[PDB]
Amino acid sequence: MERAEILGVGTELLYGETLDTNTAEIARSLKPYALKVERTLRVADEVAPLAREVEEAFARARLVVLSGGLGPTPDDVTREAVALALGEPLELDEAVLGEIEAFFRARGRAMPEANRKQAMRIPSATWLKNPRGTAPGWWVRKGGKDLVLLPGPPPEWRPMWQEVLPRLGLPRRPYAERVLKTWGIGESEIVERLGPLFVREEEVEVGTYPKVHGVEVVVRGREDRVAELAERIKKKLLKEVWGEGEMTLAEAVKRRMEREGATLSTMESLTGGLLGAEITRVPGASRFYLGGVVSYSVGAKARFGVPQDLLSRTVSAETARAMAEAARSLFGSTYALATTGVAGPDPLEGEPPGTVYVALAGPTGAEVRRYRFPGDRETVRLRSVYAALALLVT
Amino acid sequence: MERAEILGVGTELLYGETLDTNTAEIARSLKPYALKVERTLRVADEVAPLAREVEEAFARARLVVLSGGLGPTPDDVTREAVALALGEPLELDEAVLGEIEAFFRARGRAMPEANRKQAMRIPSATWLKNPRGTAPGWWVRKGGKDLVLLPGPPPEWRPMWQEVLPRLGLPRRPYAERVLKTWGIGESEIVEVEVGTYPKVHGVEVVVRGREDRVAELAERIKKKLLKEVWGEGEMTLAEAVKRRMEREGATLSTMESLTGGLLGAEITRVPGASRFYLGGVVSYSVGAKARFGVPQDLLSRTVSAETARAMAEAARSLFGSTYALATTGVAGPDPLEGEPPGTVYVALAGPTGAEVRRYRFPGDRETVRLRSVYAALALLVT
Ligand SMILES: Nc1ncnc2c1ncn2[C@@H]1O[C@H](COP(=O)(O)O)[C@@H](O)[C@H]1O
Ligand code: NA
Repeated sequence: MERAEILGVGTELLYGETLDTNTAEIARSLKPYALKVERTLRVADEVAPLAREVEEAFARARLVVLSGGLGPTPDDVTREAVALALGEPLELDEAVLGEIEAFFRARGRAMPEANRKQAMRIPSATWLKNPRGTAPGWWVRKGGKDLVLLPGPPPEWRPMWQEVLPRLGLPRRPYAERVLKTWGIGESEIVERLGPLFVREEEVEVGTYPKVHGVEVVVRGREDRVAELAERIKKKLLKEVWGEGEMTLAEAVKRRMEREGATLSTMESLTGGLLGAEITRVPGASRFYLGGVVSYSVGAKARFGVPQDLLSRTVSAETARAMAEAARSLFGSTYALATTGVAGPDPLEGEPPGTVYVALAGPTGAEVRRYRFPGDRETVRLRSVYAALALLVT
Repeated sequence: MERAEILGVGTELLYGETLDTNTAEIARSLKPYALKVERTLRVADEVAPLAREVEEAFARARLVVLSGGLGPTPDDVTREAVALALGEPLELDEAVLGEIEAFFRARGRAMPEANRKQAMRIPSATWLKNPRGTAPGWWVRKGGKDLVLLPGPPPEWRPMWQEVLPRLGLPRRPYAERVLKTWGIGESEIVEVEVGTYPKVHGVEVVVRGREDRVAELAERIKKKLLKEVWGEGEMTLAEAVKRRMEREGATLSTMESLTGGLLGAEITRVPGASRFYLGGVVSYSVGAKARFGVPQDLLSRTVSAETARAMAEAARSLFGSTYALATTGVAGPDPLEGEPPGTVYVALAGPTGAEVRRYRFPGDRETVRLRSVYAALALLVT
């Protein structure tokens, strides 16, 4: 399987002064094609290094897609670099220059001399029309290979790319991907439960991505092999998979509440409101979520019903259950979730950072789960939120 | 000027399933040093290609920094690829294994076989300790060059990187950045070494950057020109400004929130030491909850109003007995409410001398309006 190389041009992309979403979007557009994307580059606006990267990319690939640096400034050097990389000279296309002149004239302005540059193409390039911008793109076919220059701005390049992509004659491959979202199982256990199902092959592959909301397992590749291998994987992880594709834990909790005709409330310590924030992120939350309290001080804990006998061990399963039952009674909700524990950086009640209890109380009783989360303060906070949400969708 | 090469490892990065901020962040951290950054890479999780890219980056660079693929799975292959690229074998280090085992034991777990691979290193490598996981990093000093392997999650590598970066012995250059954080004034009106303005949910930042001498002089004159609009600098956040006021006065704080849903309480408590002043809050997300915690009946049908914001602030302050109390109410989106558009927001502060309310009309989607609402509330106390 041959390579596609993707290069976003622009010094600002290197430093994140412009966020490079171009190279990823292009990469995702290549999914239906039997090409391998091994890497993406972001390259500075400098002719020699850029020329070097293009030549190398071209030498190893069936397709090279470049984005950006097609402006009129001295910092816009992509055309020169491609020219240098492929050993062809730039040529003024008088006709294109007229269209560039027209662009400015339509806006009541003479064409700046700088913009003359934008009507240069090498002999191997045909033009790609940009009715949205001054810079027309290129399509270079050479050596049985394709190279495509696109302007930076997405609204300029997206229609251009959509048009030319099916014209390149890239080989197709029926492609699928499956995303499984788990909770409460770490990477190593997934490894063990999967064993040989954790495939890494040219036709299909299985990857894991640990998030604050749990480990995502993605199977991707040939449609046939993805379908059956992802179903096997789902079987092995059945009780820990709470969602697929776009599903979020918040949205999952919402579906359950709506299915049941049930309501929810919360009582939070260490997460400080972040669980309510996350529940209320999804439009339509007011249909089930009655509200909540943040019991950050000892006095607030007492005020909202934590028993006095537990105020010296608020970081406990006992307190967590009491908090959840208290919220349920206080809000009159069908369900209630509680969070208590040690965010970091310091210990609390002699317990170390990451020590977290989450609880759910409902019509048939209450239940508690204990966690020792690694990570800094903000990480521990976030995991606690998802841990609490996970009690409802297990 | 020698090169710095920077690779983020992760197939999910190529596709932007997770957006690569690591390589950019590391690049910015390198500005005070006399190294050239010509390109950055994202590489798929595959040993052969990854080893090729590492071999090539190391050949051409004074410094190579890799971020990602130090988990225990068959899709974590950065250690193997670096070992391949540098021609060295992976060797299990008994001591680090003992630490990994202890890490799991404290969590009440037996150490899984798979994690053993994480205590593996090449002879030329030194460990960079990871008090935040079981994957510690590497620092290879070899032929006068440096290669640093870092874990992927920023909460994890940042402290490792902050710590190792001065130890690398890179040549310095006098570069600096000063960030001035304003509230309640647009870019345009601000308009009226290099200076830039960056609109954020917490207000417009004015960044001055370039040669440290020039940066410091010019940014003091910019701070002069915007004296009354600047609420903080550098790392300062509104929540931390609020914390400094509460501490100075020995005062307390509480909140009652509707549209923000708990995000204001979240943001206040993000800052360590928040429990010295923050007593707690109510998320009054239903009419029943508003009533029960002290909002008058007469106001319950009209939530998008200055009167409601006032009453919530007062209700919270009475409920918790705090010196000050903040409230948020209004329309997050995507739907209008009470004939008011998304982004119509009232924030309130109740304190010893009474209450004040500010109305905003915020652009942005639901999450953006929530966030700006949080900062608008905090800003009542510190602007
Ligand atoms: N790799 C990229 N990803 C996302 N947006 C980009 C990229 N490169 C350029 N842009 C956008 O297009 C603009 C650059 O304009 P130009 O100088 O005409 O390429 C930037 O200001 C961004 O708005
Ligand atoms: Na109990």
